[PDB]
This record gives sequence, C-alpha cells and structure tokens, in this order.
Amino acid sequence: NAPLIGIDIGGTGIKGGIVDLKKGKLLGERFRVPTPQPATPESVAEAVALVVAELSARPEAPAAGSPVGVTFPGIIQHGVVHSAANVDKSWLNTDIDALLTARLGRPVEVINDADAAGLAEARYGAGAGVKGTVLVITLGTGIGSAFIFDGKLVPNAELGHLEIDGHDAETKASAVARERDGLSWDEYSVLLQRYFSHVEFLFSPELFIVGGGISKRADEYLPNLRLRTPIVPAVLRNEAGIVGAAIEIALQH
Ligand SMILES: OC[C@H]1O[C@@H](O)[C@H](O)[C@@H](O)[C@@H]1O
Repeated sequence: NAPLIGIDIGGTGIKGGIVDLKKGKLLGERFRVPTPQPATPESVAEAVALVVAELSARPEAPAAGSPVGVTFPGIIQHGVVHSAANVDKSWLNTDIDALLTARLGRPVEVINDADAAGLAEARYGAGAGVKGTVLVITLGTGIGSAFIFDGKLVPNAELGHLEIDGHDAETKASAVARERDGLSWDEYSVLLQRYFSHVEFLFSPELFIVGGGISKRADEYLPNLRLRTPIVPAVLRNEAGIVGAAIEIALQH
C-alpha cells in the first residue's frame, strides 16, 4: 500500500527514506544530512525538515500530509523526551512530537531509535518468527536496546544504562568507548562477554540480535563469546531506524 517516510536521528547523521511496509525496504535511496552541532531542538528540527522536504518531492513520495515517523536516542513518552544521554540536555522534557509536527506541517510521531530498530528486526529481520523474549542490542555512540516479547515492543528499555562493574555499561562498551580506550576486537569481546552474559542472566532471552554500525564487524567478536543465548547480527543496519519509525506510524494508525 501507501509508503511512509521514516527519519532516523543519529549522532553523526540525520537520514530518512520512503518505506514500503509491504517489503520492509526503502523506495529509492535514503537521504542524509549532517547532524547539526550542537544538536539542539531547533537545529535538529531544521535538519529533519530538509530531509523530509527532499523525500516528499520525489515521485515515489507518499501523500503530502501523511504522518512521518522519527527516531530519537532517548526515552520517549507521549511524544516527550525523558532522557538525553548523548545529545544536548535542552532536549530533556521537550515535546518532540509537537516540535516536529509544527515545523514539518504534518503529523510526526517519535520513537526511541533502538525501539525502532527492534520493530524492524521483529517484523522484517532476525526476530521474525521468534516468540518469547528477544533483545536487540545496538552498539554505536551509545548502547541501545529494544525489548521485544512475542513479537511486540515493550517500549523504552534502556539496557545501555545498566551498571556493570562500577560503570554505566555504554561508557565502557559502546562502539565509541572501544576506540577511546584503544581496545582490540578481542579486548572488546571481553567487555561484551560480560555485558551479554549479565543481560542473559537478567532476562533469559530466546535470542540476542546485535545492531548498530559495528554490528557489521560482528564476525570479529561474536565468535569469541560463550553464551547460553544464540546471538546474531541484525538484518537491517543502516536502514533499521528508518524502517522501524515507519512501522510505528502504521501500528499507531
Ligand atoms: O542510541 C543508542 C542508545 O544510546 C543511549 O545512550 C540512549 O540512552 C538510548 O536511548 C539510545 O537508544
């Protein structure tokens, strides 16, 4: 049926795509603009507007007033941001749905970035057909987590902020932390063994799906892990957030 525009707000880039929910893929190429710095509500709103404007002008674009799905790296409750771990703190308590709807001139509904990735994996990726608890852990600027149960999203799980060995988990195990501390893939594997085995004890999941940029290098560390839970890289990576954002619109509507 009718495609929907999905927007993924990341630390280094704000990208979007026209999503065909029938195939779980994008129509045409994804479009990206640099994440403004500082990334404030006002600057980010402008960047999102540019991405949406570009996609809306394409022949394969959905109706001009169709709702747009957008991701954000934080807790989202009733369109309001409740955490801003790696973004400007001015985002806290910001009604992002209202902010973007006003700027774009069409309905906009935001969802956590990891949650969106989870919806996508559950519907079109490594989580399809898997019942029970499925945890999608994304490794990038921060550590994101989508809690899926029986194919349904249990919203806003922030497992990247579990405390492990005296530290906020992502401060030591994010993709960024790995480079900052000069860790080899094997040393990083030690940190991940600790993280996943801990989360495994916390939830006894049926499956772990690893997302985020460096999940593309999963063969460098997953083979070293010794878990009771099967663990595989995510099917969608560069487009997981975009697709998941569109899925959320559909589910809500
Ligand atoms: O972007 C990945 C994750 O980073 C964490 O620091 C944020 O708290 C999460 O909301 C986000 O999903």
